Amino acid sequence: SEESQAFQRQLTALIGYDVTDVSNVHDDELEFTRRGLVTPRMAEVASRDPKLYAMHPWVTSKPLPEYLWKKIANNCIFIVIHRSTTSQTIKVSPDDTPGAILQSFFTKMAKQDFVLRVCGRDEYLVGETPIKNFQWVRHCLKNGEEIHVVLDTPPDPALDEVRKEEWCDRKFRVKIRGIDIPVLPRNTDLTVFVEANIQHGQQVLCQRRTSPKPFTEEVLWNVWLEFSIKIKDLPKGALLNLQIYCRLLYYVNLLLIDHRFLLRRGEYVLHMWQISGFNADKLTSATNPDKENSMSISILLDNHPIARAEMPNQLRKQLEAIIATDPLNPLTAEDKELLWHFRYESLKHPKAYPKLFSSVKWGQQEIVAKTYQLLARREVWDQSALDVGLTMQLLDCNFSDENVRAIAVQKLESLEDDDVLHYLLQLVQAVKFEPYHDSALARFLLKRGLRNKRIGHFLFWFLRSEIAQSRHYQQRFAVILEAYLRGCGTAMLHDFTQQVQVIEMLQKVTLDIKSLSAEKYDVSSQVISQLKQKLENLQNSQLPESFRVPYDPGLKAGALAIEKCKVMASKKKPLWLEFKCADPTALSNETIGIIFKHGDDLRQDMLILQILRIMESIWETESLDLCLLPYGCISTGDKIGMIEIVKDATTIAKIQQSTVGNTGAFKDEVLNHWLKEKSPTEEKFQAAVERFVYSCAGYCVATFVLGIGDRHNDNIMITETGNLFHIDFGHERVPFVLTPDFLFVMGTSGKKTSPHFQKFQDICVKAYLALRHHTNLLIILFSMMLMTGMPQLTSKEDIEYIRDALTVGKNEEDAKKYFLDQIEVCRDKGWTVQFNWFLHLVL
Ligand SMILES: CC(=O)Nc1nc2ccc(-c3cccnc3)cc2s1
Repeated sequence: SEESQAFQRQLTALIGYDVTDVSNVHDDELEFTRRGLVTPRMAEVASRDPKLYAMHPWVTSKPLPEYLWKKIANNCIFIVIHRSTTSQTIKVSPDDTPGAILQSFFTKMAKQDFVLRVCGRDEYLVGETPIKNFQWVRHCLKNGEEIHVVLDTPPDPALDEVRKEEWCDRKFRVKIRGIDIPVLPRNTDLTVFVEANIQHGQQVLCQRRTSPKPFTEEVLWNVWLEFSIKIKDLPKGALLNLQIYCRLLYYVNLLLIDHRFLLRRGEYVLHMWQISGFNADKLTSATNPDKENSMSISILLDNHPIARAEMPNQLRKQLEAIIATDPLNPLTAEDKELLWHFRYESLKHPKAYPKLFSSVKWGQQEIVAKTYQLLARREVWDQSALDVGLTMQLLDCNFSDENVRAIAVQKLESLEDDDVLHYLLQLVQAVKFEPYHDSALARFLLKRGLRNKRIGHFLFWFLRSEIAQSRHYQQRFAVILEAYLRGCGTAMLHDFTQQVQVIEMLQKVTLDIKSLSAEKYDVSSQVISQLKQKLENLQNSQLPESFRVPYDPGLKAGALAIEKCKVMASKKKPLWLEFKCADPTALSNETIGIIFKHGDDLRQDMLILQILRIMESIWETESLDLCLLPYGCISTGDKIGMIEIVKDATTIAKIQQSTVGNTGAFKDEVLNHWLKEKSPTEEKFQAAVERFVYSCAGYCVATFVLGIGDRHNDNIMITETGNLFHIDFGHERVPFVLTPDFLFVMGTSGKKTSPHFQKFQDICVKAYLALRHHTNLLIILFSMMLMTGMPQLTSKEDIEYIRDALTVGKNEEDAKKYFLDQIEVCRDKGWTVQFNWFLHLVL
């Protein structure tokens, strides 16, 4: 039984999709995968320290930066400790441990075991880490902030308790019987044929078509298409890709070799995906669950089992020329056969791996074997330092082989929870490229999620995000998610439960409000009024008393501050919500401010924000800080999600509107005035000016490399302390935004120089040449971003932007100049591109 199912109904409302359902399946791959993950799960559930799991200490092993050592002028750090409005300050060494620090306290007070939680967060300072390595601590230092801690007792591991569990040499050929659609598109008489590709990691190996026929709602061919590929030549994870043209309207896929290593036999009636108008949605083994409206195709398979010399000088240089080449530079036939003939020489350079493994004729049995023999002698790979860029490329859509991919996942095992979180989003998106539902990478995510509540928490939302918004992959992900929830342990099952209730109630309210204000620039009296009452109505006897904040799980949100909630003034009508801090030990009475928005796809934003963090940590490796401000954002459902409200901030546009705010007259001098009146001292002003030169610069480089640099004033923001930040990534040109008003804060005006500009240029160019040290990583991330998170993208030119941006294949000198010019374009255009948004109101 009875409470195996109530549970299962619980798991289904948390997941947001029913995995036990089998209405959309033509084999048993998902259920097998549900069976398959019990053990990896139970393994990690069995092997985890109950205590440390309950306290999820957030820790890093990275060096403390130069800029944060400069924040410690005494080899000594302050830490206020409280019990019940009684508290003392302790002078502590950066290398002191929480345990050790508890020795130095027990003396001071009194003349059994407790723990150091952070005042106002479900965060802890525990475990054998020197405090200098707890993330909360580094964050306090960076922002000029006092470390406040309360002395309470551990959380009880019982609360995590997991519920106990209860469970031939023939050429290949394929019979096209035909297609069926209840209702035809456009309606005139065009032309229709079927295309049947045998694919492997986007390599097309062989291809046959049918004779075309007129597009009638039922078309019949009854033809064998004989490929030349031999059955024995077919490689695991090969896809029979079936497509319809009249041109490309529909596609569906079928794994020729199933999760048991059996050739696929029998009749099939696949409901096909319809195009819109390259992209990860094109790869899915899933069929369209919409049986009533979708085009469908009918087929038959009936075809069983299966599971040196010294290299000369001037070719070495061609080989090396190739290996050095970036991830997006294409390989020639010539290239590919070079790599292959010298596969053993290539095997020594881990950088060569992606290129080498795409010089493999995967449609030849013998070659694969030699390739598997090649993988056997994996000494140099196993031993190399972990390179994420390189690891990630082997997980992209170019690699379908399970053992190539698995060595990449081998290298990720050595990542610490700190780095998993950096790449988690991108690793979840890369499940989309796995031929099978059960994969080394899917198990890795599972395993790293269960090991650590912070990874588990984000794993839940990231996966739920995709389940709710993609039919192409909701089945797969729903299976991985189910597997997570069965090991995460009852505390969390209750946490997630609270969270789902909240963000479903609030989405109702978000959408009901959009209804009332048609568009009409003004947000009405009646409008805000109805907001309040709905919120009053929800708080009254339904909403959870409290809940974790999805984009920062340390924070527990209390009641809604109904007075402060409102509707924002966009064409979309996002909610502005503020909640009380549910933690009574909180250092403040400062509300938690969340924004709910429907209208842009928030997955794009998540992805962009996450590259931003990556770019921040890349800057940590050269002791740089550009004070980026990647606010929280969790994509929750269909074109909808939540956003972190940054406190004490306004729009550039609005600082322009204050003094002028005309129809578009922009003034050079206002930004600097705004800061002064929002700086009490004149010291804190120059700090704002400082913060701004870094934040401006950071956002100039980042935004440019990503090609999201021509933005409007309104979608750029500044905090009252100089911290600048772009928002709204969902949504004559300019490379980036360095307007005359930014420039005026840098003591400069329409072609001259000055100290703070000399600084700005110094940082940009450094920031720039740095990111280029990580070219391959960024290229891989961006290219993955597009394929898994955008519309349809040109599998050359949309993607090929960034490599021209990072000015690939260039000496440092050139590239610095290249950037400097870009600044000079924004100096030439001044306000002109800014100006131009409006003017087109009628264009
Ligand atoms: C005080 C205040 O209004 N702060 C704000 N912070 C943010 C951060 C992000 C976004 C945002 C909104 C939509 C899409 N993307 C980001 C809006 C605000 S308002």
